[PDB]
Amino acid sequence: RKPFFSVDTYSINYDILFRDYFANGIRDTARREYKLLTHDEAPKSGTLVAIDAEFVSLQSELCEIDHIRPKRTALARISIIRGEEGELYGVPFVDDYVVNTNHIEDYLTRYSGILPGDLDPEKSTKRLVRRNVVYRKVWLLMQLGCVFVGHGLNNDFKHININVPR
Amino acid sequence: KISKIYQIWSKINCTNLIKFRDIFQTTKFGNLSICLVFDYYPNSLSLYDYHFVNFPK
Repeated sequence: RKPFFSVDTYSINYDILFRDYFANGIRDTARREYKLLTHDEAPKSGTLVAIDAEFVSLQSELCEIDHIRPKRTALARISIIRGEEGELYGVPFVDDYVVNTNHIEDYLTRYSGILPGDLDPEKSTKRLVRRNVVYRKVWLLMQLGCVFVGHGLNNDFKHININVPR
Repeated sequence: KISKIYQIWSKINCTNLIKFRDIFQTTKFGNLSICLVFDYYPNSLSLYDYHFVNFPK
């Protein structure tokens, strides 16, 4: 007979949004970069950011339609940019490639155009892992009222396994 | 056309024509392959096997 409680009732850390944390440390392809958040550009409710992930498939299947399991993907690349009008309008804060442990079947360069950039000494990126860092980032941006613009995001969120609301 | 072949040989009925059982294009050898099955008969030979290729003649 005890009730459930949420973390929206709680007080959550947010500073991982306002800094980087990556064990690649090469940080090359220093473009108009994944520029770090500060609390002047702290996230809000109702606000908008844009987002685009590139995927790779990692599964072998069978014929499955003829009158070893059916193929599914995993994430390869993520770029989340400030969609709000400002000095960092469209400037990324996430351009992170995947610290992927096991073997990856498809590079999907026709769908993703990876180098493959998922090398640890040959990063040329903030080769960063989801395990509690950027999944927490996207999860908190979901949590705070930062809507996610972009293209075809539905099955993208599915393959992420995030369930972004309406 | 796969169903059409299923018609053309599932109705093919004889004795020396060994009966078409079924076909399937798998991906199990690594590649794709349209594997068909028939009935195993023990000790399959030709007449040239039965005399000339294999002992005896």
